[PDB]
Amino acid sequence: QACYKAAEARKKGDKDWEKHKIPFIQNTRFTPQMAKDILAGTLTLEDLVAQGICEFITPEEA
Amino acid sequence: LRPQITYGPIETVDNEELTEADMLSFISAAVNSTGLIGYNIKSFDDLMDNGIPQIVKQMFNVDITYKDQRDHTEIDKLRESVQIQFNFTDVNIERPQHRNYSQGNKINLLPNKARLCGLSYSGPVNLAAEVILTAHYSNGRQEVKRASIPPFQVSTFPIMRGSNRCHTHHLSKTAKKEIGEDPN
Amino acid sequence: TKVLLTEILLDPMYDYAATVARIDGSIPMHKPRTPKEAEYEFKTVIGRTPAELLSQKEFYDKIYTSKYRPDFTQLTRLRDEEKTSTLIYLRAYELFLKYLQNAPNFNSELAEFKTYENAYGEQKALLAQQGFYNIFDPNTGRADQRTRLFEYKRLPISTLYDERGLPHKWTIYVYK
Amino acid sequence: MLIPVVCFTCGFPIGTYAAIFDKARTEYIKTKMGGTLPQNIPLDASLQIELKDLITALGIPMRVCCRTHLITTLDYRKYY
Amino acid sequence: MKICKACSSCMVRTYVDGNIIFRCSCGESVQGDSQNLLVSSKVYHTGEMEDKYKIFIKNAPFDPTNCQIKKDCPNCHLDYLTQICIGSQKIIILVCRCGYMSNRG
Ligand SMILES: [Zn+2]
Ligand SMILES: [Zn+2]
Ligand SMILES: [Zn+2]
Repeated sequence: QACYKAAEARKKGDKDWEKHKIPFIQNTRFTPQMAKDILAGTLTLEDLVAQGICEFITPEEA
Repeated sequence: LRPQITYGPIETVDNEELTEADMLSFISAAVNSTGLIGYNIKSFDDLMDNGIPQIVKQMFNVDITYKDQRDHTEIDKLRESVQIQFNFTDVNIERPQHRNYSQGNKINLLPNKARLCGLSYSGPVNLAAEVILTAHYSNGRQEVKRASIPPFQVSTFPIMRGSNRCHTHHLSKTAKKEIGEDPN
Repeated sequence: TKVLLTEILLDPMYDYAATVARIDGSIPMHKPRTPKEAEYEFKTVIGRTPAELLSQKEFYDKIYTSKYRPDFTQLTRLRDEEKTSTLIYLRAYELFLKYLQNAPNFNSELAEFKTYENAYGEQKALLAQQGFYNIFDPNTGRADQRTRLFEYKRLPISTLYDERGLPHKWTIYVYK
Repeated sequence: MLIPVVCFTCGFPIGTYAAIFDKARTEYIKTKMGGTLPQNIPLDASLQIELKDLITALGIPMRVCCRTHLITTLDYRKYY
Repeated sequence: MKICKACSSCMVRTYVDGNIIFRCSCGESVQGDSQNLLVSSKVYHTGEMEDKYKIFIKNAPFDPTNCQIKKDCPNCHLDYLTQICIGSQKIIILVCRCGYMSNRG
């Protein structure tokens, strides 16, 4: 969406069309606190799957 | 259906402190979910509770016909074939048993006794059935005889150690240790 | 008599009951050396004479039952740790005997004692720890992530070609 | 099945301090363990458990072999 | 083939005095006019023709396992494209989720 808004601003003759872009961000939701909860036993793989943090992958889905 | 859940924005997740030693915990979690060989026990338990009963009650319906090869001997000339038809209705598998001395009452059999005595860690298989015999006559009529059988033990099925039908499944780790089993 | 004795002396249940009988002194701490000692140990552990065992049809009803009946309701977590080990041992034997006898209301007690013994095994796992260390990065305060791995970087094209476009051939060694 | 009576390499009498070094070690770990299940201690990635001064307080010298065999030997009582 | 108008069967093709005659097993016979003058054919390099990769090339911008390139899409002005390399001549095609496709397709 930010790419379209930046392009839209450029076609409008604006000089600062580049300031409408945002950086790309990709990350996993696994946190250092989740690692500590695993070692305390209060976080299992079942509720890591239930919270949408990890999922099971089969060689054909891979 | 469309997915309705939403997660917090990925731009606010704080993972800059994550070390590759912290990720090992994830592996730990995985190994704690499946155990190490948990699939073997689960598969054998599925075969015990659901597999063999389904196979016996569904895929082993017998319906055969045979020539009547008798002699004159009254109406036997007028009957040509007999139709044997039966199926099994009840199926179950129990825990391994052994008979103490002779004419005993089938006490339990622990795995260590089976290992030492060269025995078979096999639990009894009990079946029940209903049978229908049809006799076909030359003129065109037929006669049907139906019987129902009380449950009886056909044989013994091998039991995987540590599974549901194992005696070392109702025992604690100390009790497992003290009956000669590897507690770990 | 001989076949019954040979069958039962190889039963793990027999050695477990004999251990429980030895713990509280009901039978001598050594193995039988004479026929009389073996017959006495069998009578005490199995609870029936070998000749009388054939006579009937029960077997598990009278197997030894430990003398001291501690209170296993302190196994509800509530000179305690050695007492805890003693209670775990005695409760395990008592539940083993209950399972053999198909005593009513056993599965719930079995799961309860399974939870108790899982806690006890957690304590033993604490006892079985050699220690562990992590080499920390002084700049950070956690496990070292510094590595000598390869790190890609687009070099200038002048590192391969000259201002006339020809490739470099590093073949003259200069010694000072 | 136990910490050896003597060092496997040089033969210094490690065993005479083994039992003590057992108990003390556990106590020391109980101080540093921290909100983590026992069986997860070798996975914590934040632990700094060092037994150097504990072994030194026993009088055991600074020999690599002796401290190696004292620290690393498995105990059969703790796995059975 | 030729399909019999009576029994919808596959007729057999024969050649008589310079004409194609389709004769069925039910006795019905017809003669093809123009569309039946194709005795045989073959097409080469079937594993790299444009007709093979139509679905893949259409789906390429949406497959997350495809290589991306930092190059502006000239249509929607998105700053990245999906690059694919098909064939033994290594033909490079840049595609976008908006429908843009280098090589004009
Ligand atoms: Zn040494
Ligand atoms: Zn036709
Ligand atoms: Zn586009």
